Amino acid sequence: TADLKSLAKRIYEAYLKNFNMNKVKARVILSGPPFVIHDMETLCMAEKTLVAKLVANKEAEVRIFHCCQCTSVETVTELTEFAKAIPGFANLDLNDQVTLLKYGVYEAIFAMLSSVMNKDGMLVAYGNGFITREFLKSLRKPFCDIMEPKFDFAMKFNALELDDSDISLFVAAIICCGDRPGLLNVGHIEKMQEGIVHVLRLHLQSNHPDDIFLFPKLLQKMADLRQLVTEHAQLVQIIKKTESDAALHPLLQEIYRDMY
Ligand SMILES: CCO[C@H](COc1ccc(C(F)(F)F)cc1)CSc1ccc(OCC(=O)O)c(C)c1
Repeated sequence: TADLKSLAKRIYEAYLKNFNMNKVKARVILSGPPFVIHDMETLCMAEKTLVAKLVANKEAEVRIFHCCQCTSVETVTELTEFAKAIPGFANLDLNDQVTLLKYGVYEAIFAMLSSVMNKDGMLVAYGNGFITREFLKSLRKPFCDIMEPKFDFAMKFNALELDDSDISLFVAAIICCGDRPGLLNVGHIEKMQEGIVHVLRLHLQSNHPDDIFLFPKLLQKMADLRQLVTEHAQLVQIIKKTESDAALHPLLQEIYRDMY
């Protein structure tokens, strides 16, 4: 359908406009310049070059965690502007918009994070760094436990070989969940959701004719992400309570407040 075909395009264009990183841009960088962070020496070098103000000191693990949070805060802003392209989102009650973004952002973050991840590491700092998976595993607990579950999800997610046209709709569908707690107008949100999911189903059928189960596979990935986010918040809570030097950005505190 032209109406749905153009809706898919609208979403895709809002995704390209509002997110600094996309899969094509990430694969260009990852093909072959990003500074490689593989040990403590290269981490400290990268900090002096890419986040100089940060180290003009606390444990490396705490500094890394603060850099992680800065990326989240930035992606929240990107996701908030992206949400406007979703038919009906800007028409929802202002409180429902906040609730949908509150519960959706981290699911969206980890879904999109897969695009800059491969089995050896991930792009960081607006594509200018590459931190290795093994270095992250080498951090002292509990900080070494943060990223490995995200790599596990990303390797299987990337095996699906989605492109940005698919991912834009997937992220839209994540935001349009009518079963988020505290929604005022569930019925309108469900209809909004049904509309995005309908476009996603048709788009996957056209864009991925070789994989007839791709749509149900992504439905399951949405459930997987919800559990990934729940477990992530639990680890974040442990760090907040037991790491006196690891403070949470207030915007991210509110997102976690009364989540899981
Ligand atoms: C390490 C994984 O983090 C990536 C960026 O981390 C950086 C590490 C080092 C540097 C620097 F280049 F400055 F050294 C930059 C980013 C961003 S992805 C991310 C996003 C959110 C995360 O959880 C924090 C949160 O709940 O908001 C975590 C643990 C990771």
